[PDB]
Amino acid sequence: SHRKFSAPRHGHMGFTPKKRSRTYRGRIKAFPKDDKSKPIHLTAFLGYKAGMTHIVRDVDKPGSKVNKKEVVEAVTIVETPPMVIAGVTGYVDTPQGPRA
Amino acid sequence: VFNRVVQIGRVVFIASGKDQGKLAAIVNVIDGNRVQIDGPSSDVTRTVRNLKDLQLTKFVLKLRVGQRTKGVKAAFDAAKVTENFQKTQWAKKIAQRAIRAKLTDFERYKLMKAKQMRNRIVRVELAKLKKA
Amino acid sequence: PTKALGETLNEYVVVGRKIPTEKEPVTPIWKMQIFATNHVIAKSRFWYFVSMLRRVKKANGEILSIKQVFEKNPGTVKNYGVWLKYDSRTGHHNMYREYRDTTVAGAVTQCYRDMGARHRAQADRIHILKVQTVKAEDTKRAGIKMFHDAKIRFPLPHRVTKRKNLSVFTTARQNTHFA
Amino acid sequence: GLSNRAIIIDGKNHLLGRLASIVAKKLLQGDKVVVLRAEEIVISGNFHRSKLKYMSFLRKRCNINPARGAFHYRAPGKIFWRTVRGMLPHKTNRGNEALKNLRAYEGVPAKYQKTKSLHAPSASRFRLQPRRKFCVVGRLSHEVGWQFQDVVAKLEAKRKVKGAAYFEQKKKMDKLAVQAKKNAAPKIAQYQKIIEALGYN
Amino acid sequence: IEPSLRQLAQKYNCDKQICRKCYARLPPRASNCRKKKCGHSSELRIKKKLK
Amino acid sequence: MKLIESNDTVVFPEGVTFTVKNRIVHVTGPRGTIRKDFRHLHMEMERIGKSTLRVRKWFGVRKELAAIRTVCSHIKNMIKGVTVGFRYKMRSVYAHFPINVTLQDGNRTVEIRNFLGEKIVRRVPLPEGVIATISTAQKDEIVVEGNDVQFVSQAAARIQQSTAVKEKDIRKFLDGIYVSEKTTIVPT
RNA sequence: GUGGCAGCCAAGCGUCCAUAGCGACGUUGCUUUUUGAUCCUUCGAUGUCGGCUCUUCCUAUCAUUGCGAAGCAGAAUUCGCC
RNA sequence: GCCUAACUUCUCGCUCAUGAGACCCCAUAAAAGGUGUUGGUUGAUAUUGACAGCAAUCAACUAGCCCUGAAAAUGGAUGGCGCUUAAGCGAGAGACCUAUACUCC
Repeated sequence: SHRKFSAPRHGHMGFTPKKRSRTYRGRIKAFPKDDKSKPIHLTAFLGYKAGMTHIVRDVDKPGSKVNKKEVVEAVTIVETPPMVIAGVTGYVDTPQGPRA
Repeated sequence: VFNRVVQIGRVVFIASGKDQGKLAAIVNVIDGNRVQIDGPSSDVTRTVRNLKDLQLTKFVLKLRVGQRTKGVKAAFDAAKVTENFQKTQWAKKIAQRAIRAKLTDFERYKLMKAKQMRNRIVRVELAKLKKA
Repeated sequence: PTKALGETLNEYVVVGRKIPTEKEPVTPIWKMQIFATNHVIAKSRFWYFVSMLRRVKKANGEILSIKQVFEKNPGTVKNYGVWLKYDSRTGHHNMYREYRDTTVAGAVTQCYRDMGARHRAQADRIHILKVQTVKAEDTKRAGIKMFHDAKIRFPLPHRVTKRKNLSVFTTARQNTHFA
Repeated sequence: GLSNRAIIIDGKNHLLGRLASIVAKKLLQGDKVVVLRAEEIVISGNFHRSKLKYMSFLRKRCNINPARGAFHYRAPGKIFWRTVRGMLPHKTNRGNEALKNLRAYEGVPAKYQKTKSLHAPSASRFRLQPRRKFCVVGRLSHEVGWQFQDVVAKLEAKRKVKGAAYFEQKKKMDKLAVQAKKNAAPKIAQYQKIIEALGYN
Repeated sequence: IEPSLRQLAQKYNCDKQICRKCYARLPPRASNCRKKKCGHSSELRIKKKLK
Repeated sequence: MKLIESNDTVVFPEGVTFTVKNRIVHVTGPRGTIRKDFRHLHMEMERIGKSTLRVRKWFGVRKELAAIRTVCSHIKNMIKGVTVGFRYKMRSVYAHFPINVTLQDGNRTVEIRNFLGEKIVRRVPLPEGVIATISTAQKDEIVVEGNDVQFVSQAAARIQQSTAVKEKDIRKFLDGIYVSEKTTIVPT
């Protein structure tokens, strides 16, 4: 028998299983597509979530009700001391995926 | 793209079935699958055969529609189709296989010895050529 | 039901007659040309048709003779026209068909196979009214007429050859074109 | 009738089901079978038929827990592997041991890059009527989710280039061998006589 | 708009036939619908002309 | 019924050559060469003579026999394309809004603006071997030119179908760019 | 059977015009979300209405995406398709 | 054909279906349609040159396969895989496999 009144399901089934992360560090599951023309640069970094605060800024959004007005916004500080490059690794394509 | 055709007078080679390995001449075409052939001088009786068992040769006789066995025999002998066919690698391979199938044990031993001696000598010559 | 079993149906000439009685001391003699697998089927079919045509059945009749007919010259190619009547799933129809063969029995066998192929008609639903040899100029079917050419020629385009007595796997390259 | 070595079969221009049944019989009879270039295997009928059949296959998943449901492999090698699995008693020990002897690949791995491959003429796609469409398992896999069509294409191109170079070298060596036989003629005439008499040449 | 251009546009937008089973826009001189969903219906009606 | 043999021939005018082989044709004339692949049909195509190309089918069924004249027509269009080319003239029809047509990207993209007053810009890329031209003399006329009829007509149809009316009956909202004429480049 | 849903012919409606949209007199089907008919399983017991809560599924599609047809000049509306 | 002991055995046709079809009971399908293709029936015209455009053709029927008619709820069933000059549909041929049945011990 159909449910009398419709309602969307609770939660997003694409974020399951709601299990503890396998690792404490975040795993990069995909890197930005590489463009050979641009200068050599790194694609990621590591930092620590220090805390939150709020700032006041002037908004430049033509057509907005806060154009040329000051707004208060919450921000997060991520401390990012310089990293040290300790090694080089490369990946070769194979019929079953890239391989170190 | 196609050179040899199923035409009256075309000499065919029976590839499978009753008279396997013989030559006949197409004297008539019954439908897209069946041809009336008659190899009087190659020990093949005037019969109707499915084209699936036949293979076209390069020889075409100057026959007439439904030429009788006497005329087919005359044309076959005049053209010497058997002799010309015996000169082709098609017939040479058949003859070689016929000899091979009837080798005795002693003949096989003799062939083994001769073949390996020839291969050794040819390999010596090939090494000479390769060095140069 | 009656079936056209057997490669190349045989041809029989069956002669029979109603058994004479006191009121009919002499009775007419009937003859039929039958195409069947063997002479037992030939006799049964003869009685079938004769009982359909005249008021006589196998019980009151007798078979004077039954003789197989062999092609006079199986070394010549002929065009055969077949007039037949058959039953479809809906109604009754008359057909005229044409074949090319060296034997009339072969032509009738071709007719039975063709009727089965093109109309899903079984031998129990087919009556062969007539079979004759037609002249080349008197044929009226394109498939047959297309072979009435003295300069007929054609290749064998896409030949798939089956290996007979040797392993399933090979390194040989298969060729379907033979010029 | 066992083969001493594994049977290496080039899957190109082969009909999926026919080759699968042949290979299944061989596996059951105890041989080890390797299938190369599984992305070149062919399925008769237009591409839409095969694509919709695979879509309906993808629709079969356990409602309770898809992680138990049917596992729909997209790689051509695994598609052929499952086709062969379908023609084995794979739920029994006999079928499982038979299936464990099959290896199906896309492309030609380096291990088999220098070996001759076999064909089954009774499973070739040239037994179909010329006016009949057919689909390529590589294209089907790419359209249903396989992600390595380009990589395999590049690797196959490199392999073909190297093979072409090797074949040119082999033709040169073959011509040298013919010349060597011609040069040796006077010495081998005594053995050539027997060889031709016994009909081997 | 010029009458010639009128004709040019109506040749593509109005001078066509409509299948009475699937509403397919069909050529003017057609005997059957080309769509398999209607089984190539042979009964058609002209695209409703400006009345 | 499988008709034993059915063929049709194409005769090439002077100054044109074909050099067919393996069901691939390489017609060539004053305006360049066109290559066409006909390997999706199993017919034998050969040169019979010096300027005649025969396309033949052995034991073909109705559907296969239907393609002989199709292939012959394609080769004839190849000849026409290499000799006199193809030019499709299209006219802009509008009730109120002039349909502004321009060329960008090295004259490789047709941009349509103000169609029915919409602010969107419609972009149609042109296939290789096809050029476009906005007629300066005849107003509201585009011309698509090239050797290959397939690509020329495909580009013309892309442009024509780009300007389609939505949610308004087309029985009198007749605006758009319509192919008015299909002719040749060289005056025939 | 009853309930629900979908077709076939066209007498008519639709200013004129059988088929835009409908379609009588007739007739062919499909479904098991109605109610009946039966009594096959369960009477050493399958907890028997509704609501609340929560999943998933089907479409015979109300809305939304892409479209075709109008008795489609547009808010609007109707018919049909994926 | 493989599951599965026994042929990818032999002959002739028909069928392409954007999930075709596939074997008594048996595990549903109709009225009505198709200018898909294959055969037939009847009536016409055509070389005193038939239809189309500035050498066969036309019309009406008929019945084989295919197609539309053909919508249901967990994911799912020619038994499954698969099969397309078939491993489908119809007519046939050789051989072969297999009962606690038949013959013999």
